[PDB]
Amino acid sequence: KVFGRCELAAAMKRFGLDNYRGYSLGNWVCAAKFESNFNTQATNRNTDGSTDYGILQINSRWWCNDGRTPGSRNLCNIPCSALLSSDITASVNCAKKIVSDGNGMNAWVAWRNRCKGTDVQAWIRGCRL
Repeated sequence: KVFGRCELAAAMKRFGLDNYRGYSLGNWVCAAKFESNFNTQATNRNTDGSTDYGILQINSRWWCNDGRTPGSRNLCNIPCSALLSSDITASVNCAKKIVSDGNGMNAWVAWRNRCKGTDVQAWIRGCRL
């Protein structure tokens, strides 16, 4: 499922990401945008053999199990395929664990490189929230 900008914003708001750990909603929408382009089914393999899954591109080396990442930790306790679902609940729950791991949203390279320090409020403009 490819989310619409305001549609994703509302879903994230509903799940309680607005200002979660200090990060306003525009931050989360921006991360999703550059990580997966709002597509729940996005996958990206990394050089070390792990793969990123879903709208937030959660990595298999630590957070989920894809059965093909020797040394994976599966901290969110979920098969990676669950992050590809049209229902973003699993992704949101896992992301909440990730962002609380101590490095905040820097865990998402796209966020750090393209969202950090930008006017992230622009991402939720025009949306009824």
